[PDB]
Amino acid sequence: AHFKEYQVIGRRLPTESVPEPKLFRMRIFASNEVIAKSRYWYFLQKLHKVKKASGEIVSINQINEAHPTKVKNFGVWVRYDSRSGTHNMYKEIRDVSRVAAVETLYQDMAARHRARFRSIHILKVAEIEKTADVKRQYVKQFLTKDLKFPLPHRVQKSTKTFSYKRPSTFY
Amino acid sequence: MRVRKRQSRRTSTKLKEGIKKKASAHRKKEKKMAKK
Amino acid sequence: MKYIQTEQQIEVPEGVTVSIKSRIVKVVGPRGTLTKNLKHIDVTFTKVNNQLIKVAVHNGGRKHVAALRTVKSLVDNMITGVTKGYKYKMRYVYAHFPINVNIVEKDGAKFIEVRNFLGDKKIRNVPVRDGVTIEFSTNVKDEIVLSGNSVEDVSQNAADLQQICRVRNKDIRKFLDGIYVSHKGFITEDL
Amino acid sequence: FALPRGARTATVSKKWAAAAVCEKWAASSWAKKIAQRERRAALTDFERFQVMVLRKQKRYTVKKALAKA
Amino acid sequence: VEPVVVIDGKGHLVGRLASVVAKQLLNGQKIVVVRAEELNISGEFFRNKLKYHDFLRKATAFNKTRGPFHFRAPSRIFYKALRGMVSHKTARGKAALERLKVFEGIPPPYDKKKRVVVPQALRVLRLKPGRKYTTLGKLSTSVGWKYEDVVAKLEAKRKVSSAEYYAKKRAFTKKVASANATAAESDVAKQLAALGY
Amino acid sequence: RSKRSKLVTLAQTDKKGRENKERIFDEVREALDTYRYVWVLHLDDVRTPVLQEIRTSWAGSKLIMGKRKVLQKALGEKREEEYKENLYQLSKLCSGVTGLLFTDEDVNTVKEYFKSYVRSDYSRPNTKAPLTFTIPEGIVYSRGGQIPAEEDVPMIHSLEPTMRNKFEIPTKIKAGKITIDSPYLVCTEGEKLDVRQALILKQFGIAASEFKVKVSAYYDNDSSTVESTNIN
RNA sequence: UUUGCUCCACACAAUAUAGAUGGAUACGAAUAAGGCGUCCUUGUGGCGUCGCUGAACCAUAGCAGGCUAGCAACGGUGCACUUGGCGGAAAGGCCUUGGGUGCUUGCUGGCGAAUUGCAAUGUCAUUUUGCGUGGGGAUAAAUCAUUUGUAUACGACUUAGA
RNA sequence: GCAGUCAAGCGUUCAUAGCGACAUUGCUUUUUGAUUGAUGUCGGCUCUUCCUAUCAUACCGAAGCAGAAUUCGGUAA
RNA sequence: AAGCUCGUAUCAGUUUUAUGAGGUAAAGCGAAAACUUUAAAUAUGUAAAAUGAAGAGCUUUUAGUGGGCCAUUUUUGGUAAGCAGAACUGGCGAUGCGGGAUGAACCGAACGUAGAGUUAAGGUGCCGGAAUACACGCUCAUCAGACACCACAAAAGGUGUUAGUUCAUCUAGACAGCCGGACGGUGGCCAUGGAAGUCGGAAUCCGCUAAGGAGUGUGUAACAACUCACCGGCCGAAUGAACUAGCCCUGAAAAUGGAUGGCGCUCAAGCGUGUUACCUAUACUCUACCGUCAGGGUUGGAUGCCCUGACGAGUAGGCAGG
RNA sequence: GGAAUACUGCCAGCUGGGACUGAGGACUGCGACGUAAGUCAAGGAUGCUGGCAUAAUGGUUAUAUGCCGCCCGUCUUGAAA
Repeated sequence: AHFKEYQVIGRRLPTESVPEPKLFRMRIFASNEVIAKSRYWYFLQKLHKVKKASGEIVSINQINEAHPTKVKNFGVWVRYDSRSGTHNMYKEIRDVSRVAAVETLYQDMAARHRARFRSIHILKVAEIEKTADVKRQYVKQFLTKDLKFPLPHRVQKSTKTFSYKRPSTFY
Repeated sequence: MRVRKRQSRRTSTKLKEGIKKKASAHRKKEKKMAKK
Repeated sequence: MKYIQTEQQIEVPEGVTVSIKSRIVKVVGPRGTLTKNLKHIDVTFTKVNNQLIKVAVHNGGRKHVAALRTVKSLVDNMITGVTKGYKYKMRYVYAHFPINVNIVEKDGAKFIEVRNFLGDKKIRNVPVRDGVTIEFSTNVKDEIVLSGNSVEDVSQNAADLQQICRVRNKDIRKFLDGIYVSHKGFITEDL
Repeated sequence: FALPRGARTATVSKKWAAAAVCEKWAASSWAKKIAQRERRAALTDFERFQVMVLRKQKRYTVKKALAKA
Repeated sequence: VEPVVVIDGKGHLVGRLASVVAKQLLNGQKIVVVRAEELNISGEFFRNKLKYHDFLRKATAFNKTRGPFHFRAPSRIFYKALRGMVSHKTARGKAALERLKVFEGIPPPYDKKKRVVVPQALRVLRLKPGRKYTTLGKLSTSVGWKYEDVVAKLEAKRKVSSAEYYAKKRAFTKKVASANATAAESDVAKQLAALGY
Repeated sequence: RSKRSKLVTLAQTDKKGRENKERIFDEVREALDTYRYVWVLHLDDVRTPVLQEIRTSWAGSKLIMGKRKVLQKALGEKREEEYKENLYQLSKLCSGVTGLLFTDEDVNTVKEYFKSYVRSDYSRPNTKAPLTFTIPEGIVYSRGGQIPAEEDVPMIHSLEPTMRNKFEIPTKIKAGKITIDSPYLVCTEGEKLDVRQALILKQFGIAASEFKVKVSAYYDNDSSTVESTNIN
């Protein structure tokens, strides 16, 4: 959907003679809090055998992008499952927010590796501060001084069935 | 330019249901042999 | 990788003029004019001066960028043909039956007529493409020279002449008769 | 117009006013066509009647001129 | 909105145009398609020719005069694509098909009428650049249509006459434009421009 | 996916890599440390027998050859650091193939030796040809009609395709011998030598161009200065 | 065959309509390009301008459109005629000449409308078929029966006969 | 096919917990080139059509293919 | 169906609580995995809090019935592969309706007569009601694909295309190209008419080297020549190898002419995914009406009358009114 | 440092257009507005107006058009043929 980023903090279930559990925190990209909590429980169990009943979510907050209208190069480390084993992937995404980059990554995974939301785990999203630290050329290409490109073959939308002139694809 | 016959992509009900049964049997045997 | 832009250079020597409009290319040099219809390719032509012309592809894939260099090389060949021409020398060899090669005029057109190939009673006719002139080498045995502005025309004429004298149902180890492209060069060979 | 890459909103406003972009836009046939479309959409029934009357008058004058020349 | 709509079929994709025409005819609009020899089909010429040859081999085995009739002309190929999209065995489908005419070239009287296009079916607007495509005239001639040259000669004659007509129309348009430019400063011109005219 | 398939050849010698350059750097450092005079020489098209003759022309002295950039880094290309002072002045003047001669012997003696030394090697492209050559019309002989033709045997039939294709010479095989229909001259005096003309002269194997060892300059471990001597 | 047949005009009938309700409003070609205008040393030319929808353009006021008085201009437009061309793809239509005849909302005036009662398609289009008038025009064949045999199961075919 | 031989790889990661592609003993078997047919309820003819997995005819590719003849292969009903 | 009893009854194809079960090996923490104490519940019993329920128990009686097919799950035994024997639970039978073009076992949903609204499953180029919607990617098939698939051809092959993982080399110069070098014992040793790196069998050595195999191939009768292994100059900038995944081609198939349902579709009208809008079932909501049943009221056609609520599939068979 | 806006939610906030329905038949009830009189949208539609009064609405019938609909009964087996 339209993704949001949630910080989710959970812990073990308190018991007698058991104070101060290990406060496990995670950052989950999900359309809503119900899905975020389910994903948190799933990842917690995968990390360590902590069932949903054996745990408790003590906090969940929505994290907004700090400078939402600044263009940022993001490196995204993920891992996803298939019929073959799990694979680790590094991707570079140029966008103005982490949620936008994560949505782009989910769509790219679906289009390329046929993977889905339940199969992708987002290990880390980080802004790459220096231009020189980028690796993928499909991102490094848009970083040159005085970048300019045309948009050849413009296709205009027609509201009516019939047009009374041949269309031009000029731009 | 003698164009030859082309295989039909119109699936028959008999073949479709037979394939369904084949898949079910394949999964059951996969479970049994994984147990063994 | 789906590059944003790819460019190739086309140099223009001091004697030739290139006119490009809607991907029709006319090259006019000291030796004449050539015209190429490149509307089956999707490229953009630009010039910064009278000595250099850029050919660019925007947001192209592998096949598009593959065609880009081809377009550049074709225009280069047009420039070379209009400034220095092309000269293909062929030699015909035989064991017993001397190959007889003549320029004849049949139905108002030029033909290379080949007689007595391996003793054949059949007359072979190879139409001379327009723009290429046929000559016979002086002080050289069994050499025919094809000269033209269009490398496509000259090379296809030489290929037609070579293929028309194929050896059929024999051993090519034993029977060496035929017409062969001896050499490919230009009409100017100063050094 | 000249704009530094990544310029913030106030900088964009400053460069925009300096380059007089709104005037350049208002001075074109495209923007004038948009304005004409909006005005014609806004015309009243009485005003469409007035347009018909004025078009007949202008037509009369122009046909007379065309016949003369 | 016209009583008759004349579509210049040049540079249109066969199936998308057929879909549009079928819906219009069923909704009650009279349509004339001209220049069916200039329709396009996406895909390679060899591929579309193979598809036609498969169609050609399909025939009733015990009596070929009963089997599918393989029409070679471009207008008839387009008509086949359209009849496949109409329910032609009903009275409503027959009445829809009675509202359509398809032609090769632009014969009289349509050669002096306005021709339109269908943008959602135009090759330049639909196909991605670089994709190979087939032309209906070449396909028809390869499969046995025998009037490609006659139509081409007639269309050349029509174009010569049409160019002369357009030269005269261009002259008259220039004269009228001047006559209107001399009247841009009048009070009526100012009032009309204030009202948007 | 549509990529050129690299040629796969099973041969013993493997490209050495960075460690060989490291060892060359160390060896030149040792030579400059333990010798007095280092001469820079140019040996562009020099055969291994000539290199070995110069190598054995001294035992105490040492000859080092290799990568120009590696040697220029070892000697020192900048003023931030260099083994000795004013070495960048010598390093800048090196031009092509590098040669380093380390010695303690007399400058005049080595200058006289490198002046006197001369060799007649193969001719080279874009160089003056000392003697012209013209294949006669007869059966083509291996040497080229210079040595007694009756003594020598004619050119092998295996080289006829090479001569006909790369050397651009009309050649035909008659009874097994290579022949030509008219005398064919390859070059004239003081004429720019083509790649193919050099190839054909070497194919006849008439080594005639005079090769010499040239020196650009030298350096000393006692006075630490650059002297420009132009010996050819 | 008791003015039969046919083409025009008005005059009323009947007929039934895959569906009028201002106008189907004409370059060609390209689309990694074009249209229009202008200029020159005339072309793959220079300069200017346009697109980014027909949301246009043209038409469009008057009893469903009456009857009259003028002004300005000599334009716009319809009808019955006429001049000269052009169009064969299914031309059956386009353009032009001259005079006559109307209208003119380009501008200013003067009379009428009501009662269809607060809406009712509120009847205005065009296909065909008949009957009556007045304006003209033209005066055949086919089939059976008979006959031939280049034909033939019967039909059909093919010959001949004032 | 049997047992193998190592493994290209794989096996919950795990080299002989275990698998396993592609490649290598012996068979009717003795050497010098000796003598050592099934089918009964199917089958005939005629005769139409279709397939190509092509016997012939057409065109090509290779092979000590000299020529001749042939072999193997490609398109082709 | 008829009687008798009672209805703060009597229960329940459900959960929980306490008491058991494959203790199978992940508890953690013990005397040095061999100890022997614990733990969320997949999956059944007993006995006592949750939720629901107006009918329940007993005694006499009457009809019809007395096959199975398909699938899920677990289990035991098997084959080249299919699979067979059990137990459970569903579907169908007696069953219409929407959808999957079509249909025994697929997806929705069970049915009085109607009206309006909304939906399920499935769809929205045209046939055909409904976006030739919006967005990001992939693919071009010389008979693509639009599916039964966590199935068979399927193990792989491809100089198609995309995105990745790990190795590597690189401006003290990478990849590709041109031009140079490519040396000496040595024509190493054995058989050969001859065999000098290159018809043959054995270690494959030593020196000088930037670097040069007792040689990667062509080539001669033997040589020679070229070549590549390796190093250098040339100009300047990233390049190569092995694997992984996606889509595409091959991954064998005959015989009347035919099928993603057809047309047709190629920045799709194909494939993956996201967001909305829209279409329509006898389903859901609301209303009217018919009937059945039920619960209240009725001393002033009572076999009735009034008020209210819920329901309505059906073979054999049963009961009732016509 | 000061705001604004988005998003999500709430209102016993206000207001416009469209469609289907009008069951019931004296009063009784619960309310709303009013000092009261009384009025009201509060236990289910009334008010005003027009045309026609007959084939006009409607019924029946024959056809046409759109979509749908396989020929009945018996008998077998799960079931179908």
